[PDB]
Amino acid sequence: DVMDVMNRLILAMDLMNRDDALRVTGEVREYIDTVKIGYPLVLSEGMDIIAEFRKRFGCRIIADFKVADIPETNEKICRATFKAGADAIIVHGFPGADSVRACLNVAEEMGREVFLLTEMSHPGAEMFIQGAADEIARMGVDLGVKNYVGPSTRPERLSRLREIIGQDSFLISPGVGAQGGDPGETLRFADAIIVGRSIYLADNPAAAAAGIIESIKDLL
Amino acid sequence: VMDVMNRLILAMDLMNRDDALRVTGEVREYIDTVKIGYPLVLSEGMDIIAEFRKRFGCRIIADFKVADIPETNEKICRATFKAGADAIIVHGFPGADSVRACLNVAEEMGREVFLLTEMSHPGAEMFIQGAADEIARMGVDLGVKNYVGPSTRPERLSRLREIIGQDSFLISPGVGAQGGDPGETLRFADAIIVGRSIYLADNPAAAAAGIIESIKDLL
Ligand SMILES: O=c1cnn([C@@H]2O[C@H](COP(=O)(O)O)[C@@H](O)[C@H]2O)c(=O)[nH]1
Ligand SMILES: O=c1cnn([C@@H]2O[C@H](COP(=O)(O)O)[C@@H](O)[C@H]2O)c(=O)[nH]1
Ligand SMILES: [Cl-]
Ligand SMILES: [Cl-]
Ligand SMILES: [Cl-]
Ligand SMILES: [Cl-]
Ligand SMILES: [Mg+2]
Ligand SMILES: [Mg+2]
Repeated sequence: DVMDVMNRLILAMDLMNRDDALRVTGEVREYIDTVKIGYPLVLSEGMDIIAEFRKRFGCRIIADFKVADIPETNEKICRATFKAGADAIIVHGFPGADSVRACLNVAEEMGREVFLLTEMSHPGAEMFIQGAADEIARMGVDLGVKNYVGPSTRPERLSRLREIIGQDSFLISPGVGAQGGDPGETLRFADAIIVGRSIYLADNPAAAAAGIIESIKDLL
Repeated sequence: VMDVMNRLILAMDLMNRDDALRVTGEVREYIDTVKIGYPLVLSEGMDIIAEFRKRFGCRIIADFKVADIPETNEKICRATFKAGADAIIVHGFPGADSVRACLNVAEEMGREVFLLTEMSHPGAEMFIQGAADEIARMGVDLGVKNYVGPSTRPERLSRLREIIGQDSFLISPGVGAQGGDPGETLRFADAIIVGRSIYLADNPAAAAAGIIESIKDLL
């Protein structure tokens, strides 16, 4: 009852040039059927980039927009994003339950999915987010959230998040490669890993993706 | 310090280009600063920012609630300033490195970062509020000079002003629709942000005029 992510690998396509983003995504298409598109690409090339990716590749689209506004604005952001063809959207939990519920309501109405970001993968996440993360996760469970994002860079924290959300929830995890998270270790807890720079900055992105997949072969 | 006409910033969150341009045009004599967010940008494209500057000459604050890792924050700020935004709103909750990433790009491109410390909606009480004073102190430590705090809790807005000092610039949303009072908010904030009370009004011009009339002794 979850999205079927090919090879447990999601491409974080954060190149800001349309031609480059299209080239690299095309090059790794045989390995990946799920692409995470964020604001670096969307603010550079427009929401029609989601359309273009759909048309060009057979890929699901997760809009990594880290939605973090008041409920009224969150609703509008989700509506615009799903209208453009995103399958799912990533939403911050730290602004509270009403802000998350606004996103869930739009997703329910529009037949799409919310991913709740609990803890983040970068060093600064330790300052405020980490201390709230278990409660944000528990809040997500109470709100009926089924999809979550947690940090590969902190295996102990990722393990705890998996415990809180349960085995049935879907968990994806960034911070793999460039930020130091290990693909295999991360897949102990996450359903899929998110990988950006390790793939898209490689001299041969296809070889990079193939290499990650070979390293996790027995987990597929 | 940014000089906001009438201490009033229009939150232009209409999602149609024609309506957004028409309504902004109707209130142009009252404002010179417009806050543009994702509702309009995701619906009409980042080119709308240059169009606002071409039509109105207004300052543009990009309310993008920037809340990613430092590397991604850098890219978001670069794309946003390339589109002609004068300033960007950044969440403090993701920590100091994420804020510093934004400050670096703003310095490079001659723009400003506004640090959002406490939000105006009820859910802000769950996690943000208890971190807000510390987020503000982090802003001070980082050399942030521009801040955003909640009209809906004037005691919290006053505390934010206390932390950042009189020299810092403070703008405040939640006025009107969310219940904040224009005059009370301006006791502590340099400028108020107003969206729906203006842009959903039967007569936006009269709405803006009315707000300004209510604070005329503060201008
Ligand atoms: O806690 C998080 C949440 N999201 N991302 C996003 O995941 C991707 C990671 O890419 P990378 O492999 O190049 O580090 C980027 O798009 C980044 O904004 C994180 O890195 N950490
Ligand atoms: O703590 C915050 C931060 N930002 N905003 C933004 O300020 C505007 C408020 O508009 P309104 O007057 O229509 O409520 C909207 O764009 C909203 O996303 C808030 O309302 N509260
Ligand atoms: Cl709201
Ligand atoms: Cl930090
Ligand atoms: Cl980073
Ligand atoms: Cl709430
Ligand atoms: Mg310079
Ligand atoms: Mg008055």
